[PDB]
Amino acid sequence: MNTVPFTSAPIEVTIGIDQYSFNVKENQPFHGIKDIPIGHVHVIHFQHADNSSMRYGYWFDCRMGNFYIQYDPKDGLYKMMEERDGAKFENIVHNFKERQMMVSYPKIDEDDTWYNLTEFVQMDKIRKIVRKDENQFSYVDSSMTTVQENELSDPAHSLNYTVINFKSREAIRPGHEMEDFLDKSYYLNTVMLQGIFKNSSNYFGELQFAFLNAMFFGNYGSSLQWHAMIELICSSATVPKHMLDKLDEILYYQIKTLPEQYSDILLNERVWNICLYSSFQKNSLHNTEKIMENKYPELL
Amino acid sequence: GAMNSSNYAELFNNDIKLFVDDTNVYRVTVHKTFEGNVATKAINGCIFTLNPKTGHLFLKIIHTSVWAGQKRLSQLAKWKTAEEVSALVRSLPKEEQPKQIIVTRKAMLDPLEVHMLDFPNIAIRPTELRLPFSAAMSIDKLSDVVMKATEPQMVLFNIYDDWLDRISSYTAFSRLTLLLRALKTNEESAKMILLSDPTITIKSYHLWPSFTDEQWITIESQMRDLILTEYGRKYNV
Ligand SMILES: NC[C@@H]1CCCC[C@H]1CN1CCC[C@@H]1O
Repeated sequence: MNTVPFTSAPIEVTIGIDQYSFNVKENQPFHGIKDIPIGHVHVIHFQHADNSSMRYGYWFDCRMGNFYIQYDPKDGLYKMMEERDGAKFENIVHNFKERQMMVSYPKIDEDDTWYNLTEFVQMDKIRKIVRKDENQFSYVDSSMTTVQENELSDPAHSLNYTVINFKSREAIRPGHEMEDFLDKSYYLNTVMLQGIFKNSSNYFGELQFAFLNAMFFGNYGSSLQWHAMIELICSSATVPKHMLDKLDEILYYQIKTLPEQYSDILLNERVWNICLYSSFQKNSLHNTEKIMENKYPELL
Repeated sequence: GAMNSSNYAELFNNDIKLFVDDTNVYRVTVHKTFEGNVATKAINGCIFTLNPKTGHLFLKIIHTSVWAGQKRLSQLAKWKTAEEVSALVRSLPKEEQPKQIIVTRKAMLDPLEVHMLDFPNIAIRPTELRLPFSAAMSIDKLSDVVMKATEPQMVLFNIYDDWLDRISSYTAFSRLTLLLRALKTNEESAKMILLSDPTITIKSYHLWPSFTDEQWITIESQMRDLILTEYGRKYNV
């Protein structure tokens, strides 16, 4: 199990780790998070007590380095940093554990939630969407815009999701205008899966990463990206059986984990009703449809 | 954005635009079969594509053969319409291509947009106006070329005949809309009005009678009485 120590907690902040969160008061003696499960990506994120605007956080994988948090009072936020001195790090961690000033990643043993939300998410792909190659971890916040949002203004701070557009030459083969627009199987299977993503796992990892950025940071363009990648599958008549089955599991856990009261902004009425009731795959998402109907029957 | 009462004069400026109406593309008669069930028989239709400034009508005849072996014809008709408008634009020299195309039904926006991806600088617009171009098949010559066609065909008509020699496009469009509105509300009356006077003739390549200016004001007046009246007979007022 891995540890992300904090230097200190100078300002009152709500700290999140994956789908857990806890409050830390100004100058409360807090030195980080222990027992973090190896083998998955993680996100540690922040919302200051004084500015509910800007949630922000770091995507990281402990296998790729020793990482810590330190408040920067000039830039006014909690920054992830890498410690290259391996001895200085084990040393810092062991003392803080001994004085028991660390919270424990509170994973229940029955619970596969984080794994099922991050099944296909890799750091290597996260780092291609969030470009900042000098660091092994990736900063996201609420206000970062996507490459496609910047097409319709600082490029170094963009979320480089794969551009999907159903009314584009990429999506529409000359001579198959009606066919390709009403049945996006070409766009899904040939342009995106075979062409851009290479396999369904990379597609699903972007989808899952977009969902989590939407959920944890209220990042609007991530939410747009998640809904588009869902809608492209649901609007394709020809989808590998394995992709559909996994999709149903993927979306089931996303819906299960969404905060009950955030559903009105993160869930697009049109996409979900289309996917679950009108689209080619209206009959292929049994788990997702059952949870949507028993939890958010308003949106339908 | 959308075209409506308020930006109506834009139709008559010098930017080339076309109206597209698809309401007569897919046309059927409904009949009973021997077993007493109901079936449709398609008949020829047409795409109504109109330059409102010049009066140019690029009447594409949709022959019933385009439907053979097709499913979901009402939806196919909208994509077929878009296929043909796109082909028309492509066949046109650059300086003659529209800058805007205004569809009279919102269902045409996505089909036409997709067929015109190759022309990103042509705006595809809807309208809030309830224009009466569906009554184009109540104009005898137009209905006649459509029904007689045995193959796909594009026919040209100036829907304003020679009117622009004497009036502006705004006035010409207003006349046309009033006549079509009349024809749509009561085709029999509308036609009775137009043709009451045997001495007024229709020219070979014209659609409407050769009224003098004074005779147009009477006609226009009588079409207005018609449209008010049929509103009364309909709403009891
Ligand atoms: N309705 C007759 C029109 C003028 C004379 C004969 C052909 C059309 C010409 N239109 C306008 C330019 C593009 C298109 O060819």
